[PDB]
Amino acid sequence: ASIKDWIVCQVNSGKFPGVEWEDEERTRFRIPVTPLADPCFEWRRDGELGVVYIRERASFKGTRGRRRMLAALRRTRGLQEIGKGISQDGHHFLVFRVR
Repeated sequence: ASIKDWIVCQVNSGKFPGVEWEDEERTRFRIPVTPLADPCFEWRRDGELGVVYIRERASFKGTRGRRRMLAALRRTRGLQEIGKGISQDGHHFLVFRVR
């Protein structure tokens, strides 16, 4: 299926912390990208999604699973990287809008 439909489903499942909708109309979502060495790194948040992407679509080393997932997300026209930010807790994330 489409990678757009995939990530959207992961956001809608609510089983990945940080992988969440940002607005009430559910048109843009966040993707945790906190670096490994970052003190606030949290696997279930900044790593697990990347690995799930591999199972479904040696990628278990570091955050390579995520590194690949992002590439694919930044490639599909259905999505648009609109921004990023570090939350008050220190969690790094990206923001993608759905067209």
